[PDB]
Amino acid sequence: MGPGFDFAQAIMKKNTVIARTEKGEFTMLGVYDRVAVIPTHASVGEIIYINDVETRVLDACALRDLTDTNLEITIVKLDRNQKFRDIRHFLPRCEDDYNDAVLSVHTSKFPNMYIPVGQVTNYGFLNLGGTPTHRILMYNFPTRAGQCGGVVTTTGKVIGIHVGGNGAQGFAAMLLHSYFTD
Ligand SMILES: c1cn2cnnc2cn1
Repeated sequence: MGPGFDFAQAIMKKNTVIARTEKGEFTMLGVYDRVAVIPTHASVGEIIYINDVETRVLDACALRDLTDTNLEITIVKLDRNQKFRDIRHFLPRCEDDYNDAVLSVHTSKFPNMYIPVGQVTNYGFLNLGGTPTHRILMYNFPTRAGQCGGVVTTTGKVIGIHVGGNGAQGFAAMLLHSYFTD
């Protein structure tokens, strides 16, 4: 509808796949080469479905900060025959607050879904499903089940992936450039 939705659509149309695990269907962001991210609660194993194709997982790493606290981001390397557009230059370098973000989701249940979530707070600590979690972004939108893995963008930046909500607020795990150095 406007330039925020423009940037979000550009990311969805080239840098997402539908990931299925035994814990459900997730929006999955591809970052570069065969490397993607998904919420750690997706419980990625040795095999995953990518757009309904059986795919070997070459590596999966559940990130934690240097205090050994959950970040809720798993970095997955897929045995896929095709690379993702490199979007690492759209990742923030530092923890920050943002204005006027969009949450985008693409699953079988919620295809081509875009949500203007508004102002994003560097919330920090969250007890997420009973798990102490750091680097949490918060937005004041009543998100629901089906949206986990959804991409949080501003114009020109890919800032997080949706990992939970409390019925009134939604929560994303930050993406930082430093997670994807090679
Ligand atoms: C339950 C589950 N959720 C996932 N994302 N937001 C929510 C809210 N309530």
